Amino acid sequence: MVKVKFKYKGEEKEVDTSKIKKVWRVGKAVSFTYDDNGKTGRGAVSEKDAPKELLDMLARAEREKK
DNA sequence: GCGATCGC
DNA sequence: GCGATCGC
Repeated sequence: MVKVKFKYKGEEKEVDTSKIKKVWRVGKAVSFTYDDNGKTGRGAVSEKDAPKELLDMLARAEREKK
């Protein structure tokens, strides 16, 4: 499958892109929210660390219209 | 500070 | 409403 590896307040997680909910660019980073077993988690990676799948999801988000 | 959110 | 949070 495709997991994104990231750090958040220490906890170095690696979430299934299928659990990613929203993705957006903040500066040169790719930020996102994800389903964290019911809660909404937050993560961000540098673009070089972002697997293509996440960048595909980002491009999809970037094409969204009103 | 940028986006966007959570968690308070 | 905003600090923390991520990368930078």
